[PDB]
Formats: sequence, structure tokens, C-alpha cells
Amino acid sequence: AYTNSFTRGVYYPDKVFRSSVLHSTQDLFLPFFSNVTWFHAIHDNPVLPFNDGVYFASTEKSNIIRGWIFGTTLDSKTQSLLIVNNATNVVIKVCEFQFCNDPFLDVNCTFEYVSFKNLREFVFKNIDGYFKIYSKHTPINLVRDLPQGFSALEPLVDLPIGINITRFQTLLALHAAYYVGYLQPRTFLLKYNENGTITDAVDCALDPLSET
Amino acid sequence: KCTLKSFTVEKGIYQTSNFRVQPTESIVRFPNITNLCPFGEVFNATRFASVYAWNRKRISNCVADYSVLYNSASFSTFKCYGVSPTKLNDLCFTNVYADSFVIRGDEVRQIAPGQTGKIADYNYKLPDDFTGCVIAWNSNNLDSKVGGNYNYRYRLFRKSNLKPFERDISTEIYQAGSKPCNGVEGFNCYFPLQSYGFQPTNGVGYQPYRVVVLSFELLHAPATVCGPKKSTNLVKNKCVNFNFNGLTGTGVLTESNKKFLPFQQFGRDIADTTDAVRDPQTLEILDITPCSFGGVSVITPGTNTSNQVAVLYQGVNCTEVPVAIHADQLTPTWRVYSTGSNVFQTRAGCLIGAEHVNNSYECDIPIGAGICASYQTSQSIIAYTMSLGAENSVAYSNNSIAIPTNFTISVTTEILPVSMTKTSVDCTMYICG
Amino acid sequence: TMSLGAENSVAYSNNSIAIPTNFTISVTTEILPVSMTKTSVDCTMYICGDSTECSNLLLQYGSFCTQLNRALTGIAVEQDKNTQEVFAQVKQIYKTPPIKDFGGFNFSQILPDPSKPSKRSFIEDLLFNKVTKFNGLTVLPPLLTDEMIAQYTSALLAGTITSGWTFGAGAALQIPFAMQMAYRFNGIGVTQNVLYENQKLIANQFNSAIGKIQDSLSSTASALGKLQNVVNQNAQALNTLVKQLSSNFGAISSVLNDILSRLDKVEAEVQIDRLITGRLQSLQTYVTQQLIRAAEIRASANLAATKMSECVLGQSKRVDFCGKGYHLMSFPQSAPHGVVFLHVTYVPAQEKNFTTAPAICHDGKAHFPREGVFVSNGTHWFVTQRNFYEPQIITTDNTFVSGNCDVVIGIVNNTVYDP
Amino acid sequence: SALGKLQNVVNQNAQALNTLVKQLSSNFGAISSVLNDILSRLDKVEAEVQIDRLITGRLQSLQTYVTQQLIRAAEIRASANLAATKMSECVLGQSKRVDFCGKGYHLMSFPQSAPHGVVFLHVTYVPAQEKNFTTAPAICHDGKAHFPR
Ligand SMILES: *[C@@H]1O[C@H](CO)[C@@H](O[C@@H]2O[C@H](CO)[C@@H](O)[C@H](O)[C@H]2NC(C)=O)[C@H](O)[C@H]1NC(C)=O
Ligand SMILES: *[C@@H]1O[C@H](CO)[C@@H](O[C@@H]2O[C@H](CO)[C@@H](O)[C@H](O)[C@H]2NC(C)=O)[C@H](O)[C@H]1NC(C)=O
Ligand SMILES: *[C@@H]1O[C@H](CO)[C@@H](O[C@@H]2O[C@H](CO)[C@@H](O)[C@H](O)[C@H]2NC(C)=O)[C@H](O)[C@H]1NC(C)=O
Ligand SMILES: *[C@@H]1O[C@H](CO)[C@@H](O[C@@H]2O[C@H](CO)[C@@H](O)[C@H](O)[C@H]2NC(C)=O)[C@H](O)[C@H]1NC(C)=O
Ligand SMILES: *[C@@H]1O[C@H](CO)[C@@H](O[C@@H]2O[C@H](CO)[C@@H](O)[C@H](O)[C@H]2NC(C)=O)[C@H](O)[C@H]1NC(C)=O
Ligand SMILES: *[C@@H]1O[C@H](CO)[C@@H](O)[C@H](O)[C@H]1NC(C)=O
Ligand SMILES: *[C@@H]1O[C@H](CO)[C@@H](O)[C@H](O)[C@H]1NC(C)=O
Ligand SMILES: *[C@@H]1O[C@H](CO)[C@@H](O)[C@H](O)[C@H]1NC(C)=O
Ligand SMILES: *[C@@H]1O[C@H](CO)[C@@H](O)[C@H](O)[C@H]1NC(C)=O
Ligand SMILES: *[C@@H]1O[C@H](CO)[C@@H](O)[C@H](O)[C@H]1NC(C)=O
Ligand SMILES: *[C@@H]1O[C@H](CO)[C@@H](O)[C@H](O)[C@H]1NC(C)=O
Ligand SMILES: *[C@@H]1O[C@H](CO)[C@@H](O)[C@H](O)[C@H]1NC(C)=O
Ligand SMILES: *[C@@H]1O[C@H](CO)[C@@H](O)[C@H](O)[C@H]1NC(C)=O
Ligand SMILES: *[C@@H]1O[C@H](CO)[C@@H](O)[C@H](O)[C@H]1NC(C)=O
Ligand SMILES: *[C@@H]1O[C@H](CO)[C@@H](O)[C@H](O)[C@H]1NC(C)=O
Ligand SMILES: *[C@@H]1O[C@H](CO)[C@@H](O)[C@H](O)[C@H]1NC(C)=O
Ligand SMILES: *[C@@H]1O[C@H](CO)[C@@H](O)[C@H](O)[C@H]1NC(C)=O
Repeated sequence: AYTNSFTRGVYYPDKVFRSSVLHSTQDLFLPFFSNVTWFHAIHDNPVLPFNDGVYFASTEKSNIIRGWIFGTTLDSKTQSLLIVNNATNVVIKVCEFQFCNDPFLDVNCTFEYVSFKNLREFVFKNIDGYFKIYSKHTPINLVRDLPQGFSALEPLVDLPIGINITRFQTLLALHAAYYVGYLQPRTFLLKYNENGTITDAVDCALDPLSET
Repeated sequence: KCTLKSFTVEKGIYQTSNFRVQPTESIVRFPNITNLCPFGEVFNATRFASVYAWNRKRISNCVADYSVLYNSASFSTFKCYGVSPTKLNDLCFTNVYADSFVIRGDEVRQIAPGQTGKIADYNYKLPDDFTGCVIAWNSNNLDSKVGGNYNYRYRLFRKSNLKPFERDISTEIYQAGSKPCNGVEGFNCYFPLQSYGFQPTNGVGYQPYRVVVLSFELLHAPATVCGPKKSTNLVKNKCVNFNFNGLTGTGVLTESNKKFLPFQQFGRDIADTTDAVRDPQTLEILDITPCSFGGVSVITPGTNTSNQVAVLYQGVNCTEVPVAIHADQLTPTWRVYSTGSNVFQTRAGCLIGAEHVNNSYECDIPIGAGICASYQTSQSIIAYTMSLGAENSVAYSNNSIAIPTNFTISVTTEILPVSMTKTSVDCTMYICG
Repeated sequence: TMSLGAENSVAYSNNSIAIPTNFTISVTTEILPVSMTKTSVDCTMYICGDSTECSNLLLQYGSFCTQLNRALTGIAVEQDKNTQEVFAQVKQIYKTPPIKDFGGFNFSQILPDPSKPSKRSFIEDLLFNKVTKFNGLTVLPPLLTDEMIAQYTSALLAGTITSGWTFGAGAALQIPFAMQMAYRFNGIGVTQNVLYENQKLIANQFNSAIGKIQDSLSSTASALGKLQNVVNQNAQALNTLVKQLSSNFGAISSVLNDILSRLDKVEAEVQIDRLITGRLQSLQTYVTQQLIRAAEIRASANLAATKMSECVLGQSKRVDFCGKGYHLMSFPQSAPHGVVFLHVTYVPAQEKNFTTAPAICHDGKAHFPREGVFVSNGTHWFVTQRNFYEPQIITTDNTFVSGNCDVVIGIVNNTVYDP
Repeated sequence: SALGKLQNVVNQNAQALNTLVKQLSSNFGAISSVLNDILSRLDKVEAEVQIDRLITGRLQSLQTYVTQQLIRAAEIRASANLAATKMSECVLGQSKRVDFCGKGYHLMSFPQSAPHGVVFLHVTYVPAQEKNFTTAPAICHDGKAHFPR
């Protein structure tokens, strides 16, 4: 089930305030007008490839998407990143083991940590073993496909966990819809406003006008 | 005079280069961190791991006094890249990573940027733009045994480099032959964890040496690993040397209203240089400038006529001039050019040492935006709005004409340059001779 | 494929002439740059910026830094020279005359507006609407404010209206404006009665052409493309010079305090010398571009100063120098970084064909026209001024004689009357 | 002080040459700016590095002088083209061009030579001693309008 990103998937590239400037940068972005895969809560959460990094988003009002699994092979044999919102907390670990095997909340782990009215956007990438998480939450009222418009994801976390991740899966709540797409090395032009905030972008490689 | 390299200065205006002393003072700001870093384990444990499968530790949130290691010059080498080792107690970092192992003393060569060899290839790679340090020492007395310490291992074969700061453990037959070895060992088809035969009687190069590599993460994220530096009080609204977590500068620290997002640690100018910071103790956002800069230009009669002189501070208001020059830290004969009653606000900047006048005259020395200055009566430098020449009013009406009854035959000089000095330069005799 | 223009066969023969039966006045607008922004640069504050450690290395390069600051100071001074040479051509501030009875002409658009805060004209105020720094770089104000410039354009204009040429050659002489235009018509070879017999019509054409200029300037800012280039080029050059501070030039950072904090002097000097070399070459590149660009703007300022003297302070005989058609008059209006001329010109407007011959036989004498041309309407012959059809009977005064009928090619027979 | 233009054309060339000479004393990061010092203190493999700094700096200085002289030569030529025009139009003629051949109405001009330059003595008629009069554009006689020749 295909659809498209249009203009989604921008994030703050570095931890600096800049104001009233057209800064430009090269990074692993979701390309403008790139295709993406749609899903909804049935069976629609098999294992998926992670590639260079994932754009992930869900349209919800009650948190039906609860978490994610990531790894080489997700197998009880080598370290797998686990992420779980458990309502009281957001919970993170790197275990191999399927000590809970369920692909949902029921209606040697070198690192652990704990913290359609809504659209949650998440970006997952990994540079030199430093895993990086970005997100945005926004209210919406929306069709079956991503809102054609602009907002920039802030970083949530950096984790030095070093895993050779190539595959991933998402955890639901069972006894809503979501989207998946992939980052590419791209050069972007970014519009920082008077208040330190990114408000627009251009993907230079998109077309002859964007090169201009 | 020093700007012009001359004892005489002609009438005019001159943009002085800065010779003022402004001796300044220093301010220091750091996190409240007190946990001592575990270097006394990392440099001192009973064994370090095999160079095939080196030890690693992320270090965070600690006081890193490297002076113990700097004084312990019994280390056979302590070499740093992108940092001089002297700076490590004054500089500080977001993260540090320590890698450690034992290797043959001859073969320690491989542990640097730009190196080659079977370990540099297959089982430990630094990036060639590595920032940090390698420390190593002879460990023959500890790490040599039997003539057969075959635990200290390297890849015999396989293909492609291990990448910068990758780890590999993998345990397989390596297929060196044209043969489909495919799980079966033989000649050119072999398992690959070959290793040193360290006798305690080995000659110097054949002995084991211990190694530590420190990699330093200088990111714009918050600092956590920092030297034994002590924070001062925070001075504001004075020219100071300053240091925030090792981010140095000299300038005026002030309070600020820059609307940083919670994760934004610094603010940057168009030049891609820091111009605002978050205090690591106070969490206040401070602004920065250089030491209260403003363009000092001197208005003067000729020194041939008077030594009396006036100053234009380009691009400042007269309320702020003493804080521009830092009159707190300046020569008295210079200091007189703040306040002093003869101080006047032009559109170009504050003018001090000139007597303002309500009349208008032709422009003797130009100051800017219709203001000019001249030397006049008992003498002073005076400053005035310039004349555009006299007003006149033609007696126009629909039936009146004026006609000249007489004439004068003027002779008007005009001067034009037509040529300039012909030259040639023998480049070899100029450059070399 | 672009077209060069519409094709046209001129209807030539050995004996046909076309004469205009009517005219039109026009007010073509011309725009010139005069002075670019007065920048100045404190080169040690750019190159090193408040480091003693770097400044003592920059001293090893000697007088490079001072000869660059001198070169920019020379550029910055000559911007006021350009502005002086173009506008200050009148030695006095002639103030605007009280009563505006200029024979039907209406200058209220171009004379100063007393209700504007800076007393620009109405058109000068449109021109000021259609046209739109930190790291040791600086910008300096011009010596003459936009209000002082508006006094000079007002003075030049009030002199031009009340006194014509005369305020350039000597003291201004008052003259009625319908007399000034009659002499300017006579200067383009059109007999002065052609103005007086048509004065109200001429004034309505002038007033209408003034009206069209407000509309024209109000329609798009691209009318000021020359002056907007002067601004954009200088802003682009400064952004380039500033943004080069972020470049590495092969050093381990572009931020000088990184090197100074991470390295000891003997190591740091090798890095800082790359940044000094790179920044100094980048500043030399900016100053060299500004020197070459200053010559272009100065060539424009001297051309503007020439049109000021030859066309505002007089009338120009020089073909196409001051508007197309035969030049009558010009009015200057100020604008940001430049000047604008409204060139008032005469253009012939309604051609009619006539038969013609170079001379006329009478008593075997050949007669030639004293002024103007012989023409015929097919039944009679006349003499006319060359630039406006005004047929007069051929007579012993409006002709002169030379030789006899035999010599001239294409001569014809017609009785010259004697008054 | 009247001959300021010509005196300045002399001063700029002396100032340029003095600047070009003074830069021979600058180090450009070498151990000395005097080339015989490098050649006498150091062996060739090391001396070459220091000499190449001096070559790099001195060559950059000499290209700066020639670039400045090319730009200044065009500025003098722009003035020579104007003087060549005033010679042909004002001396060899009489000029209708307002304020070209001096202020007032032009009569005549005389060239005089000067160092690096030329001087014109423009002779010009300037009117004086005005009177007011009443005036009218035309005159009526026999009901015809008469206009002045
Ligand atoms: C990620 O996994 C791959 C295998 O899926 C590992 O690949 C080996 O990398 C070493 C260098 O460390 C090469 O010499 C080998 O040739 C590779 N194996 C094969 C079959 O070619 C890789 O080590 C892992 N990378 C990271 C960053 O963890
Ligand atoms: C000469 O040309 C002008 C226009 O350039 C003519 O003036 C117009 O005359 C008509 C009446 O015939 C009026 O409706 C217009 O308003 C006039 N125009 C203007 C601008 O006033 C004029 O009639 C022509 N004369 C001859 C002899 O052909
Ligand atoms: C001179 O021209 C101006 C416009 O350029 C005329 O002023 C406008 O006249 C209209 C009526 O025709 C009024 O509605 C506007 O309010 C006037 N504007 C201004 C600024 O006055 C003016 O009437 C003309 N004057 C003469 C004597 O011809
Ligand atoms: C050529 O011009 C003459 C003079 O204007 C014209 O002759 C006059 O024509 C009018 C009528 O249009 C008569 O009332 C006059 O009596 C004529 N005068 C003379 C001296 O003959 C003549 O008609 C014009 N020819 C053409 C073909 O237009
Ligand atoms: C102009 O008038 C003269 C007479 O005044 C004409 O000249 C005569 O022309 C005929 C025919 O060519 C000759 O036979 C006569 O000998 C000429 N007489 C004289 C005194 O020269 C002349 O032809 C007329 N021209 C035109 C074009 O009509
Ligand atoms: C997106 O996917 C469809 C098939 O689902 C494909 O036809 C289309 O070409 C893709 N979009 C782009 C921009 O190529
Ligand atoms: C720990 O994880 C590694 C893979 O990263 C695995 O080889 C090892 O056997 C595991 N050890 C234990 C005790 O689970
Ligand atoms: C969520 O997880 C944290 C530890 O990860 C735990 O303290 C908390 O009790 C959990 N809450 C629920 C509802 O399971
Ligand atoms: C910036 O933030 C202030 C409130 O702090 C607000 O008034 C202003 O409108 C904002 N401007 C923009 C461009 O968002
Ligand atoms: C930092 O330390 C000082 C004493 O050195 C203490 O007064 C201050 O409250 C501390 N601030 C924080 C945020 O830890
Ligand atoms: C290593 O430990 C010994 C005591 O066992 C101590 O004397 C020595 O100073 C330590 N060296 C380092 C570098 O910590
Ligand atoms: C300058 O000083 C000299 C003596 O040193 C004197 O002769 C001359 O008149 C002075 N000129 C002016 C303009 O003051
Ligand atoms: C000059 O600065 C003061 C504050 O120091 C301010 O109140 C005043 O308005 C300023 N005046 C001008 C003309 O900028
Ligand atoms: C100058 O004029 C102002 C009023 O415009 C007046 O306040 C001031 O006292 C005058 N000063 C002199 C020296 O006349
Ligand atoms: C002049 O007359 C000829 C007659 O053939 C005609 O072709 C031409 O167009 C006319 N030109 C004008 C200006 O009337
Ligand atoms: C003009 O041309 C005609 C033929 O078109 C010829 O007969 C006549 O002689 C020519 N006249 C002149 C003056 O050239
Ligand atoms: C001309 O006459 C007017 C009459 O008011 C007078 O004001 C003016 O001064 C006179 N000008 C000359 C130069 O005589």
C-alpha cells in the first residue's frame, strides 16, 4: 500500500540557535516527494528493513502504536533496540531476548533507559554507532494520507549503543494508521525565522528549479 | 601619528588603528561536576583485552585530571592528534571513549591515523581525522608468558578493512584459495586467530606493550567530562577574557533575550561563530560582543597649526562612549574623550572634543550626514551643519525679463593628468636577487 | 528566433519629400547610478578579531593590511566626489517661485512637495519607494543627506524654470516661460510662432506626458533595475566577504578560538597561518572587485554630470544625447544611489508626401531657398521650414540667386514674386 | 596647492614604489626576511621551505603592485582621453557644449604643458550688469502679429 511524503520529514540538523537566515546543510533527510508505505491495525506489522534511517509516522487519538523493535535479526541471539511507551513512562533497552515476545501491549542488555486527532512523526537514524531519535506531535483532522504542509522535528535522544541495525518492527496494543519511509544523503536549504525556528526548506536535488 | 607612521599629521579626518592597552581580566564557567574519572583503573588493570577484540568504555559526567598521566612520563609514548596534551585540564568534552589492549611493541606503529598493516586493516581502525590521544608502555614483565601468550591475536587473513571505530568478533574459516572451502579447512582454507609467542626473554621489539586510545567528543551538546578547572564569579557589562566549558573568547558578556529552544546550547552569527551561550551553572542565556567595538576616527587641524584634536566614535550613541572605549582601563589624556560638555550626537556617531555651532559654513573637514568641522576662535575645533551656498530668489513674472548690459572676459584654468611614471620590475632580481 | 524589428521600404525617388504636418512632445525618462555604498573595513578586526596571538602573526605580513584599508578609503571618499560633481553644479539655492503661471505647463509633480517631511517632489518620492556589516566591516553615511540632495534638485529645477540656460553661464536672468520655450523651439530649427500659435495644446501634451510617468513608475519596480543593481551587487559582495569567515582554507577549523584553545603556539601557528593566508586572499579579492566596480560607477557619475551640464543647464545639439527626437529641455529628479532625468523632446508626428526640386528658374536666374525647402502640392509651389509644414509663397526675400538655369540637375520653373 | 591633481599623480607613484620596497623587509613566516640568512644558517632540504615562504609573499606583493598599477593606468587613460577631446574641441575649435570648455560662453582656449599633465586656459564670455525690462512674445501692427528675427 503506497502513498507519498510530499514535504514531511525535516528535523533540526544541529543544537544551535540561528535567526533570520537561509542556512544550508547536507544530511540524511527524507527526500521531498518520496514514496512511503501505509499500514493500519490488522493481522500490518511484519519485520521491515531499516536502511540508512527511518521516517515513521502515526495518526491516532489513543496511542494504538506503543513501541518499536530494531536490530540485525530480532532473534534472542544479538542485541536489539526495544522502545516502549507504557503510559507511565517511555522505556528503552538493547536486549537480544524475546522475554516478552508479543508484538503489542496486552489490552547481556548493555544499555537501558526510562523517561486521527493527533499525528506523531518520528525519525530514527544511526551515525557511527550513535543512534539518534527525533519527533514531532501535532493535532490534525485528516484523510488516509500524510498532511501536505510543514513542521520540523526536534531531537529527543542520542544513544551511543553501537548496534549494526538493518531491520525493525512496530509494537501495537491488542488482546488507527501509520506510515514508513527512508532517509537519503541530501543537501537542503533551511529557513530559520526571527525566533530560532525552522519554517521552510528546499531539497536542492528535487528539480531544476530547486537547483536554481 | 602611529596609524600614519608619521610625526606630522595634515588637516583632515583619519581612521585610527587601535593601539590602546585595555589590559582586561578573565572569567571562567564550568558544570558543577566532582566525580573523579576512573583513569586509575583504565591505565592500571591486571590485563587488557586482545588487540583482535579490544576493550572499550564510554566515560561521562566526571572530573578528568590528566595531570597524573602527564607526570607519569614512564609511558613509552603519549601522542595526541588535534589537541596539545597540555590543554586537556583546561579543555572539556561531551563524551570521552577509552579503548584498550596489548600488542607487540614494534606493531604499536599501526595505532595512528593514516597507518597500514594487518591490525590497522582487519581489527582496529582509527578515522584519519581522529581527535584524541594514544598512550602506550612496555609490559613484557606482565604480558609475556611461556613463549606462547597466544591470547593476543590478530586476523591472519579475510578481506576489506574494519571501518573507523567498528568492532568485529566473527569466528569463521577464511577462504584464501581458489578452492570452494565452504566450511572445510586445508591449505589456503583456514581459521585465522593467529597470535604472539611472547617470552619474558623476548628482545625489545618482540615484547608486549600495553595501549590505551582516548577519543574525545567535542560536540555542541552539553559537556560532561571536564578538567580540574575552577569557575569564577560571572562579571557582566565589562571587557573580559572568558571560557565556557573550554569555549574561549574575549569580549563583553551580557544578559540576553535570544529565544533558544531547550536543546539549543549556543547562538551563531552569519560568520558561523558563537555569539550567545548558556551558563553551565546559572542556565542564563548570555550575549557576546568583542570588547565594546566602535570605529574611532580622529578629526584634526594640521599638527603644523595645533595639537588640539577631536574624536568621532562611528556607530555609537554619546550615552555609551565610556563603555565603548572602556574608560575604566585607559590613559587619562585619552579618557578625557568621554563626557566633557563638548560632546555632540551626529547621525554618523558621537563626536567628542568639538564645540557645536548653530551657524552654517562651507565644509572644511567632512564628518558625515551634513556635519563638518573647522578650527576657529582662543582657538577650538568647531562642528556645524554645512552650507549649500547662499539662498537666492529669481524675480520671475509672466511679462518681465532681465538682459545684461555689459560683460567680463574670464580666463579659467583647467588641469588634467595625461601620463604617469613609466616603470619596469625585474622579477627575479626583486624576488630573489 | 528573435526579430530585429518590422521591415520598412522608404518610399524614395529622385524628387519626392515627406514633410510632417504636425508634432508631438514626449518626456522620455533616463536613469544613472552616481555613488555606491561607502563601505570601510578594519582589516585586523576582520582577519584576527580581538586576538593578540593572531595579530602578532599578521604583523609578519607587513603593510598588506594598511594598503587595503587605504584603497577602500580612496573608494569611500570618491563617492562624495561623484555626488558633489553631479548635483552641486549650481552655486546657489534658488528657491521655488511663488506664483506658478508658467503659460499652462504644470510642474507641481516635480517641484518639491511642502507636505513631504523631507521636501522631495512627488516623483522623487515614488523613486525613493521603488528602490529597496558586523565583523570589522562597516558602512558610512554619505556627506550629503537625501534632504540636501533634494535641495540641490529643487535649486537646479527652480533656476531652469525661471531663467533657462542663463544660471549656468552667469547670474540667473528672469524670463517668461512661454518665451524660454519659444527660444528652445528656435534651437531645434522650428520657427518660434509654431509655439505661440499652439501654446495650450503644447502645454496639454507636456502635462499629459508628466501624468504617464507617475503611472509608468507606479506599475513596476523593474523600471529602476539600474539602481537596484547598485544596491544588490554591494549587498551580495559583503555577504560573500562575511560568509568566507566560515571557510576552513585547509585549517582544522574556521573558528579561531578552536585552534587557540586546543593547540599550543608552535602547533597553532601552522593552522592560524592558513586562516590568515586564506582570509587575507579573500579580503584582497573583495577590495579588488570594489576598485574595478568603483571605476564603472565613476564613469557613470561623469556621464551624469555631463548630462546635468549639457542638458539641464542648456539645450543639446548632440543627436540622441538627451532623449530621442530633437531635445528641448530636461529636469533632474534625485533617487537612491543615482539620478533621473525627464528629457522633454520634440518628435514629428503626421508625415505627408510632396513633390520637390532643389532650385527654381525665373528670369533664367536659378533661385535657391534662403531657409527651408521648395515643395509642391501638385498645382502650386511653396517654400517651407524643414520640420513642420508651413507653406509660404516663393518671393525675392525668402530666396537667394546664384548662376543660371543650365547648371543645376532637377531644376524646375516657377515665378518668384517681388514684394 | 592649485596643481593638486598633478602633484598627487607624482605622490602616488612614489608611495607605491616605497610600499613595494618596504615589503622586502617582511618575514611572511620565514625565519628571516633577509635571504642570505636562510641560505647561511640552514642546509638545502630545510632552507627550501623558508625560501618558498619568501617567494610566495614577495610574489603576492608584486602581483598586488601590478594589479594596482593596471587599475591606476586606466584611470590616467580616462583623463588622457578627456584631455585629447578638450584639445580637439576647445583649442582647435569653439565649443557649444555648456560648461565643457570652462564656465561662461566659450570663446577660445590655450594649452600649456606641465609635469605628467596639461593645463588649459579657457577664455570665456560671462555676462554682467543686468537691467529689468517689460517684455511680450509678439507685437500687433495692422492686426498682424509680428515676431522678432
Ligand atoms: C555489520 O555486519 C556485517 C555483516 O553483516 C559485518 O561485515 C564484516 O565487516 C568486516 C570488517 O569489520 C569485513 O572485514 C568483513 O569482510 C565483513 N563480512 C563479510 C561477510 O564481508 C560488519 O562487521 C558489521 N558492521 C558493523 C559496523 O557492526
Ligand atoms: C495635431 O496633433 C494633435 C494631437 O497630437 C491634435 O490634437 C487633438 O485634436 C482633437 C480634435 O481634432 C482633440 O479631440 C484632441 O483632444 C487633441 N489632442 C490633444 C492632446 O489635445 C491636433 O488636432 C493636430 N492638428 C492638426 C492640424 O492635425
Ligand atoms: C497641476 O497638476 C496637479 C496634478 O499633477 C493637479 O492637482 C490635482 O488636481 C485634481 C483635480 O484636477 C485634484 O482632485 C487633486 O486633489 C489635485 N492634487 C493635488 C496634489 O493638488 C492641479 O490641479 C494642477 N494645477 C494647475 C494649476 O493646473
Ligand atoms: C495647392 O495650393 C493652392 C494654394 O493654397 C491651392 O489653390 C487654392 O485653392 C483654394 C480651394 O482649396 C481656392 O479657393 C484658392 O482660390 C486657390 N488659390 C490659388 C492661388 O489657386 C490649390 O488648390 C492646391 N492644390 C491642390 C491639388 O491641393
Ligand atoms: C523652363 O523655361 C524655359 C524658358 O524660360 C524653357 O526653355 C526652353 O525649352 C525648349 C524645349 O527644351 C527649348 O527649345 C528652348 O530653346 C528653351 N529656351 C531657352 C531660353 O532656353 C524650359 O524648357 C522650361 N523647363 C521646363 C522643365 O518646363
Ligand atoms: C510511487 O509508487 C508507485 C507505485 O505504487 C509508482 O508507480 C510511482 O512511480 C512512485 N512514485 C515516484 C515519484 O516514482
Ligand atoms: C552477549 O551478546 C553477544 C552478541 O553481541 C553474544 O555473542 C554473547 O554470547 C552474549 N552473551 C550472553 C551472556 O548472553
Ligand atoms: C513502565 O516502565 C517502568 C520501568 O521501565 C516501570 O517503573 C513502570 O511501573 C511501568 N508502568 C507500567 C504501567 O507497566
Ligand atoms: C516570535 O515570538 C514572539 C513571542 O515571544 C511573538 O510575539 C512573535 O510574533 C514571534 N514571531 C514569529 C515570526 O514567530
Ligand atoms: C553550583 O555550585 C555552587 C557552589 O560552588 C552552588 O552554590 C550552586 O547552587 C550550584 N548550582 C547548581 C545548579 O548546581
Ligand atoms: C596504579 O596503581 C598503583 C597501586 O597499585 C599506584 O601506585 C599507581 O599510581 C597507579 N597508576 C595510575 C596511572 O593510576
Ligand atoms: C607650518 O610650519 C612651518 C614651520 O615648521 C611654517 O613655516 C608654516 O607657515 C606652517 N604652515 C601652516 C599652514 O601652519
Ligand atoms: C541614545 O541612547 C539612549 C540609551 O543609552 C537612548 O535612550 C536614546 O534614545 C538614544 N538616542 C538616539 C538619538 O539614538
Ligand atoms: C542653538 O539653537 C537652539 C534652538 O534651535 C538653542 O536651544 C541653543 O541654545 C542654540 N545655541 C546657540 C549657541 O545659539
Ligand atoms: C507617398 O506616396 C506614395 C505613392 O505611391 C505611397 O506609396 C507612400 O506610402 C506615401 N507616403 C506617405 C508618407 O504618405
Ligand atoms: C527621376 O527619375 C525619372 C524616371 O523615374 C527620370 O525620367 C528623371 O529624369 C529623373 N530626374 C532626376 C532629377 O534625376
Ligand atoms: C526687477 O524688478 C523687481 C520688481 O519687483 C525687483 O524686485 C527686482 O529686484 C529687479 N531686479 C533687478 C536685477 O533689477
